[PDB]
Amino acid sequence: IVGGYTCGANTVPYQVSLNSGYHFCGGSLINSQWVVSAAHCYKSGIQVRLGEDNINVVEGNEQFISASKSIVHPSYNSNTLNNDIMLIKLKSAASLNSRVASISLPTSCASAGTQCLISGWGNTKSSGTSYPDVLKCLKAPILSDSSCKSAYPGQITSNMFCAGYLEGGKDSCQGDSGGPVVCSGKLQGIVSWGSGCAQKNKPGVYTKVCNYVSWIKQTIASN
Ligand SMILES: NCCc1c[nH]c2ccccc12
Ligand SMILES: [Ca+2]
Repeated sequence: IVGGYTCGANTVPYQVSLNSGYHFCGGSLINSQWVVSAAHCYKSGIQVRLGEDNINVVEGNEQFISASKSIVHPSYNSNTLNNDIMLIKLKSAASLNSRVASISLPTSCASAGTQCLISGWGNTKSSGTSYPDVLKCLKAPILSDSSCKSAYPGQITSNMFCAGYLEGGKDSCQGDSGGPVVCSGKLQGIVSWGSGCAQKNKPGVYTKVCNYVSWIKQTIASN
């Protein structure tokens, strides 16, 4: 997260870190045994880390649970990043509490102008490289479809939306991938892609979660 703020320990209780020897992506806990992330975060040997603030220090509220299975969306295209969504099932159910909690799926899509919270452990620099240990947060509005398409000609599908600031300076970044965009207590977005981070006229692009609620529910019900 570039140009954000320190969230505060366990204030984003649905935020997870995906670990394969190291943090490599964010995710969102949507029930006691399932996490939503980005399809471009797919790899084998994933351990889901819940209740994290400092990802380099065991602080006492963590739950580490290995993934039993990952399900990349059937229509995910890694070239265009269309349908950039993946489900991860935990080998055992997380113990839910005030610091490890699920986030609700949307019942409706959020409109341009809606204020949201974007979070993660990604790079905090737009040019350099610096990775924080504690969770970073950014409040950002959803941008109009037209401004999003104008920013990225030929690249925005109906399964994507832009959020952030056309002036630059505030954005998600590398390592935030797969993490949450939450608006009014609903998971509306997944950190997907962009051209660099926090660059003028290049806002972050996010997977449009409301398009996937049926697939998510249906998949969980049979897996
Ligand atoms: N807005 C951040 C989009 C993003 C995801 N992964 C990245 C890697 C490098 C640069 C940007 C990104
Ligand atoms: Ca920790």
